[PDB]
Amino acid sequence: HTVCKSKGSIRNESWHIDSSEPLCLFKKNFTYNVSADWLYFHFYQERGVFYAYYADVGMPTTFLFSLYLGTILSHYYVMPLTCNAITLEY
Amino acid sequence: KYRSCLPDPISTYSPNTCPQKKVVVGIGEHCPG
Ligand SMILES: *[C@@H]1O[C@H](CO)[C@@H](O[C@@H]2O[C@H](CO)[C@@H](O)[C@H](O)[C@H]2NC(C)=O)[C@H](O)[C@H]1NC(C)=O
Ligand SMILES: *[C@@H]1O[C@H](CO)[C@@H](O)[C@H](O)[C@H]1NC(C)=O
Repeated sequence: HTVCKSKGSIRNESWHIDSSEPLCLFKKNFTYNVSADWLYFHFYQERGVFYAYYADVGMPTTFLFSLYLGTILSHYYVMPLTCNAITLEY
Repeated sequence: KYRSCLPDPISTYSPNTCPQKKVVVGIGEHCPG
């Protein structure tokens, strides 16, 4: 579970526990409009290639990125948020 | 979860019971296991 940057619990971090940096395949940062109402996302896979589309302004979405994994994705979670003052929809 | 796949999963008498199903590799994929 993830926490907020205003008033969190005692744990403050529950994503991973590994100390050493593991081998990765893709790690990037993107920017989005802060003064926005809704954020639209389109994730899918085809022939072992994972495609992702993102949009912050407007209803239609635009291409964001695409990578190669070689396997078949099975499950997905939401990582519930734990905060002290907060409304939150997904 | 816990478990017959006996005696072998390749030459099993009842393939509908063992969870290790027989599948083929598609396009742009690897051997599942
Ligand atoms: C993507 O941005 C995040 C911050 O939004 C970066 O994380 C920070 O990285 C710096 C430098 O490594 C650290 O000093 C901070 O402590 C990090 N903050 C957090 C919250 O982890 C991240 O490094 C960026 N990634 C890339 C590839 O640029
Ligand atoms: C963010 O959205 C607001 C209204 O939703 C708009 O006025 C502003 O120009 C947008 N900023 C960017 C950088 O898109």
